[PDB]
Amino acid sequence: KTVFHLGVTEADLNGATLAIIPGDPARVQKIAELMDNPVFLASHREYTVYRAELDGQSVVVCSTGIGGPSTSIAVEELAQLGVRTFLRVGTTGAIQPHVNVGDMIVTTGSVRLDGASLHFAPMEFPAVPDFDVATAMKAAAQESGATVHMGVTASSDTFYPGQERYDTFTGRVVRRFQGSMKEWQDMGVLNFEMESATLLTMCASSGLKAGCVAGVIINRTQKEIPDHATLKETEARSIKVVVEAARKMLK
Amino acid sequence: TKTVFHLGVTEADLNGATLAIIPGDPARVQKIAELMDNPVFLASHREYTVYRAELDGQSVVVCSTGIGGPSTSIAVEELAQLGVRTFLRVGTTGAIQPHVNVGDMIVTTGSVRLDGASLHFAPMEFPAVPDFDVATAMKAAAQESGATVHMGVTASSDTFYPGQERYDTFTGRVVRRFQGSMKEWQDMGVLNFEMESATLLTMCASSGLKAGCVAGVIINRTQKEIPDHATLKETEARSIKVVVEAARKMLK
Amino acid sequence: TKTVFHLGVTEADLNGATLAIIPGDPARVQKIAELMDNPVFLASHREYTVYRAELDGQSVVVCSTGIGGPSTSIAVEELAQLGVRTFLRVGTTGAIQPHVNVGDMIVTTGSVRLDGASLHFAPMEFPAVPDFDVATAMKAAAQESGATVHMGVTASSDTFYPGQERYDTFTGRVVRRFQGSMKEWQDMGVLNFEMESATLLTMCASSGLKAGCVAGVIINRTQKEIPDHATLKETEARSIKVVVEAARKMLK
Amino acid sequence: KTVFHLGVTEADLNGATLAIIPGDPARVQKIAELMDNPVFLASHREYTVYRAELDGQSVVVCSTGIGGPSTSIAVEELAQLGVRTFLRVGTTGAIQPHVNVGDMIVTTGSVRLDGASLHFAPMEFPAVPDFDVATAMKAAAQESGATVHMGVTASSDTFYPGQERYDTFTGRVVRRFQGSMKEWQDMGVLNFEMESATLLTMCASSGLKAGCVAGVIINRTQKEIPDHATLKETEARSIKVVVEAARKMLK
Amino acid sequence: TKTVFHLGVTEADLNGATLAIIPGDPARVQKIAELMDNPVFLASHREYTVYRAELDGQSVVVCSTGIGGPSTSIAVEELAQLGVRTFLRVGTTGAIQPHVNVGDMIVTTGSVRLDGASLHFAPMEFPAVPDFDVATAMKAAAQESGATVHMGVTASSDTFYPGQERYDTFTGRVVRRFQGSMKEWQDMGVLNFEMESATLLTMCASSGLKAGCVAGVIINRTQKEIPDHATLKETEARSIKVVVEAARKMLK
Amino acid sequence: KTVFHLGVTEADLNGATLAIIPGDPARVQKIAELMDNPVFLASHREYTVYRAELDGQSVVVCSTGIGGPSTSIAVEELAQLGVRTFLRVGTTGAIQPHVNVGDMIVTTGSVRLDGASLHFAPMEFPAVPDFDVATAMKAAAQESGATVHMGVTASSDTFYPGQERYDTFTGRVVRRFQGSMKEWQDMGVLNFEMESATLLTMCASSGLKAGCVAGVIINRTQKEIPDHATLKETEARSIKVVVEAARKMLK
Ligand SMILES: Nc1ccnc(=O)[nH]1
Ligand SMILES: Nc1ccnc(=O)[nH]1
Ligand SMILES: Nc1ccnc(=O)[nH]1
Ligand SMILES: Nc1ccnc(=O)[nH]1
Ligand SMILES: Nc1ccnc(=O)[nH]1
Ligand SMILES: Nc1ccnc(=O)[nH]1
Ligand SMILES: [Cl-]
Ligand SMILES: [Cl-]
Ligand SMILES: [Mg+2]
Ligand SMILES: [Mg+2]
Ligand SMILES: [Mg+2]
Ligand SMILES: [Mg+2]
Ligand SMILES: [Mg+2]
Ligand SMILES: [Mg+2]
Ligand SMILES: [Mg+2]
Ligand code: NA
Ligand code: NA
Ligand code: NA
Repeated sequence: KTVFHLGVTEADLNGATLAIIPGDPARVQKIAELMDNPVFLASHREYTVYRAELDGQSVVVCSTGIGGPSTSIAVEELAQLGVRTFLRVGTTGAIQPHVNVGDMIVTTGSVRLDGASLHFAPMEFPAVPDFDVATAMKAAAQESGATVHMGVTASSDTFYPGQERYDTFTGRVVRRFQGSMKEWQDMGVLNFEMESATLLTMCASSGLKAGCVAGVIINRTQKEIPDHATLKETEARSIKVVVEAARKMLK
Repeated sequence: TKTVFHLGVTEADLNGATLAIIPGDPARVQKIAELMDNPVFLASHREYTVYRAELDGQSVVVCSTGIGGPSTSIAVEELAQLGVRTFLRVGTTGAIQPHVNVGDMIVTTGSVRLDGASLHFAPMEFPAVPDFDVATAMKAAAQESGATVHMGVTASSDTFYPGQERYDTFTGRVVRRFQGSMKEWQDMGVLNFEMESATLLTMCASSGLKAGCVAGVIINRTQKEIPDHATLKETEARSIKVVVEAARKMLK
Repeated sequence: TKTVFHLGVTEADLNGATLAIIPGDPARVQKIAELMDNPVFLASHREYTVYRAELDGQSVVVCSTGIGGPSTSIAVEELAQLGVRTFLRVGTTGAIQPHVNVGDMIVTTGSVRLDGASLHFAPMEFPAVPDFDVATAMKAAAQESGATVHMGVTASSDTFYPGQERYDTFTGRVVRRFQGSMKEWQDMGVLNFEMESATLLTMCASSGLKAGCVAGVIINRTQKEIPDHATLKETEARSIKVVVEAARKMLK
Repeated sequence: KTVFHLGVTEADLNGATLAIIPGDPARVQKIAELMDNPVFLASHREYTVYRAELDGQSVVVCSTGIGGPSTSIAVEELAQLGVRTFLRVGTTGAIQPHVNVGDMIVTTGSVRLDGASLHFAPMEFPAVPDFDVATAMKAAAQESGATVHMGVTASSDTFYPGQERYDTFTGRVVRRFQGSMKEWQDMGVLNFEMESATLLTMCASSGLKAGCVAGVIINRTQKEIPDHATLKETEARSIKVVVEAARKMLK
Repeated sequence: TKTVFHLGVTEADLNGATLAIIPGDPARVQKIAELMDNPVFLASHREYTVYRAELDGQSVVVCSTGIGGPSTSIAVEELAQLGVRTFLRVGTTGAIQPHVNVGDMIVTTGSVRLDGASLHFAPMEFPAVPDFDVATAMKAAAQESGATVHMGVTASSDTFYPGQERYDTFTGRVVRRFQGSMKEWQDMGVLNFEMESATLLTMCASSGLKAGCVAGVIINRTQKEIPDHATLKETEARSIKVVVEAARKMLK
Repeated sequence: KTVFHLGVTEADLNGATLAIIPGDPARVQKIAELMDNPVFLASHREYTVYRAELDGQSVVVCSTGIGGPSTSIAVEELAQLGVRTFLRVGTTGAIQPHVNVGDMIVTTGSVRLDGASLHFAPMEFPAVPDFDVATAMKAAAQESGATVHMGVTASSDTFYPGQERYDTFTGRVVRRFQGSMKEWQDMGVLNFEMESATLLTMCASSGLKAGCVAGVIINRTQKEIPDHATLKETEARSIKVVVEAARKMLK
């Protein structure tokens, strides 16, 4: 059995029912090498796929690319090949003053500022994680020594106007998004990223377990350019955490 | 010193309470209060019956909401004006999944916003989700009771009849929006219908208040067989014992 | 035959009534019923208190709705199942036009649908409008009482607080949708805010039921946000006199 | 001094504060001639304008054309010239089986299946007549001896798909409108026409008094295209009614 | 053999025409027809004046639409019933960009759907775009006339006044939706406002009909100068010369 | 200057003001090698960037990844670095029986079944190409000897439910998209892809020139699995066409 984009077969996954799904293809090997017997399976487009073993059980690691549309393809095709649980790891920009660079966030629900979520459920449906996955992610994050925040994430189909960035080619933000960062701040929203609304809505409406954990790389109330050593430490911690969360899900 | 407009209570009446248990039915308020220590009647106006009690030495409010988001929104707002920050919704519910049995408990992880009042706090994109600590406490209390507990999505409707795709009605009509909707939600894994959680969860999650919802299952629309009086009585009693234990877990 | 699910009454209990007066507050049910002949208590459950009475020799029902469209929709549906076809709503309201005074009466000619339950009966395009006969009877009854009467559009909100653009609240915030909305409605000639007419009028106008709404003004929102208590009793008393006389005109 | 489209001045109206607004420019003179001293004022595009006198008071008669957009121009420009009350007469298709050709409908509210109404008020706002105008129209219609219905009207920006007609070039109706006639019928809606949502919303949100009376020329439970044999008498009856309603509105 | 309900013409009346030129103003119909061979008046009913003529030996229809999408939609449908497949809209227009000068021509490449009738043919997601051959023919005809031609997006409004963000009106009010909208469109590069293209282009593009729009600019919302009478006369004449030449290119 | 995702500077582009933007990073080198002096600039995530020279002028080639979100980042960042004209090439699935595998499509407008377009303009705004770019693409495609179709494209945030595919993990399509392929077919829509609505809306509302040309790899009325030699030939012709369209756009 084959799929249209990922370039892997059911047999290639060696019975895996859990996937770790970072955004960046270059991070796939970095996650896989935290586990046993990592093996490269395929690379096509933004999709790099490895298998590995965790406590004797097969796990797949597959990049999503940026955004809900490319994420939706990876999740669907992995589900066709038997995957049922999806652990998203990535980076994020915090919007609350009390959330520091280097902290971790586990999303309890997403503001659906995307389009692909609507291809699975109407807007009324909540973009919420599986409770076991969120619970595992919180525990793994705390156990790493991180400062961890549970809360709502704004999930945008753009990096620029949908996150109310003005330092752009046009310097304009469409009416819908003018004032939106302050609005989300006042509503207690923690952070922005670009895939969770799609992932969580798709999975919660399709009988798949999903959750999202992220390391804070910037705070929008502070500066846009991360410090390199701090960012490296955050990224390394994030992938250690997601692997430990996977271990908890497989127990 | 103010007395809130609908609930008819003052901040002093609450004796420092920062947590409320919020059932729908005014007649259930005294029953819940009497599970705790030193229950005291505070007021009854309209659908709002208000008691205070003590739980491990700390003051707790019990306040009914009435049916629906609009009346719930008033109770939550007025209690928040008087210092309440945590809201635990309890009740009983039907279920729409064949695997969910009478006597099981549901703790809502998110709600389908089939209401109107949620939109008065946040646009539709915003998730109707509980506070994680409250949901965690509710799951623990429910599981410790010995019940089978389901974590998942609840469809929260502004109507009992067409928004829950009921056809046994005066007109027998369901508007286009809701035709086929029960099967749609079933296929999406939604556990149950109720009528307040979308408003409650959206209001609180967007206003700096902690909220969650737990419910005992008293009927299942997919199932033919009828539950006996004993099982229903036990389920109602367990639901309120569970919410009180969840309140205990929330106390600091 | 059947007992309806929430109201706890049967068709036989209504003694042939085809008209209901539907106040919000359960405590006001007896007060309306006693303005008519042979009032009898039928049932009380949750926010629903139900009496029967007789008006010019014809049976009438008085049934509270609770606050908001969701609880109203249940009462209207269940009364319609038992043969009620005409629904007269009485309540209180906040005026938003400077010339409308406390104690005046408003008869709604159409409602701004700032609710959710109306959408469970008809899409947003559908007008939340009263039955013309009911509105005509309410105008006449209100005028014949010596009241100052206004006919016009009502903004009907699922919340008391943000959807009526109140800021003296726990968060002190109003969601984008509702920021500037009071001024917008004022400029459009809207008379008043309340919380049930959009649901009631849309439900009934799309379901073969006759409905209308009359309300007593208890606050002018150009003046302040929270209603005064000193003028509320007199306003409430005249309102219920008016609705009973409107019912008499409908039974003729 | 002279409004942009209608080609008349305030002085031309001789103090009129009430207008009768039929759709067809050819019916303007007919309505004006039911009153005293009719005077032709202007004709441009779909806008033919007369004045006349009714019980000694100046009245305007001004055609609207078909649809909310052209209606909105006429109402605005008449309002700029001092008109405050607008009485709309036209033809309509009934959708209830009991409503017959030649009956008269007075709209109590309109289903807003237009676009121009949204240029005055958001969709939540009711497309409702002024109560005094509706009262006058009911009284005039009933006093005439006509069979009169009060109720909801579906007001469509199209004659064809928005009234769920299939005897058309494509023979198709967009998803929104598929099954719509039966839905409106089940909801008790009386009839279809094409201007009331715009007129009533515009006026109710702008401090103008408006209402609509219509003569039934077809029953849509019977067929799609109106029979010609009964057009003339229905139209004649309708305009006598609207003139009597105008008489009732004069102060 | 039928006579269409509004236009009052039969298929035989059109003498095989498969292309129509569709101005807004009935008085412009004869003026366009006389640029062609053997013009003949067919009918005038309401805002619909219909002529036939011959262009390079092929029959052409000229039919006015009236103002707005609703009346336009009737004319297009009824002509399509009688075999017309290509529709060329002409007129004159204002502009909202400083670089678009009086006497210039605009050929619409897409329309902002600020109408209602387009939604009766396709949901809002669908693009209001012309047939590429028609747009290409219109550009060429416009260039060949010596005019400066602009290709771009047109904002197509169901109103002349608030939907074009005009405040010089009876109320002086523009609903929230349209407040700030002219600057919004200007900053997005939109060239002009008119009142029929969104309906026409959406209807035709979703119905297997070829359509496009060309216009003369009669006002610029950004220039204080008042255009000279001769310039306006020249522009009107040029616009209809251009649309006839575009029809010639479509028939070749 | 520098950008957040693409890893290139303005200097790296050597004055280029036109970009060719395929979806698949592997296609970038292929396109660049059709031109003179191709130079690899960077590869990060789904973004591979080359420069080349066409008739002596610098051209950039930059992949977008799948979907509007990742496309929107590339377009913004290239615009920050001076690019003003964007020529999209890719593959597509036809939905019309008369549009054969191997044909080419030049989009005249897109059905906005995405989310990112709404981050630039409200839904009313048309997802429309620049007329010069569309003209150049039609000319290049026809001059190649291809069979070329001009028309409307449905641009979806998903490959699966938003293109009404049922051979999936759940086998379900959300109500919004049930019956949608037939609806688009009846409306004359030619094809499905996943980036044009975002690209065209973004550019048309931001002062950037854009257009889209695509080779038909599948017909949804036929089979899902393409024949390899046919697909190879279609892909090769598509990139030759887009380079010739670029030549036509140079000033
Ligand atoms: N600010 C941001 C940092 C990382 N990812 C985002 O989507 N946004
Ligand atoms: N079926 C239901 C039982 C209880 N509450 C509801 O809202 N629905
Ligand atoms: N201001 C108000 C008074 C009474 N009822 C309302 O809903 N609002
Ligand atoms: N059926 C109809 C007759 C007259 N006017 C309409 O809009 N519809
Ligand atoms: N400003 C305008 C001139 C002509 N037509 C319009 O619709 N708008
Ligand atoms: N069927 C398809 C082929 C290629 N791309 C798409 O989005 N769809
Ligand atoms: Cl007051
Ligand atoms: Cl008939
Ligand atoms: Mg700090
Ligand atoms: Mg800090
Ligand atoms: Mg704002
Ligand atoms: Mg009491
Ligand atoms: Mg919170
Ligand atoms: Mg405060
Ligand atoms: Mg073939
Ligand atoms: Na991507
Ligand atoms: Na209630
Ligand atoms: Na017209």
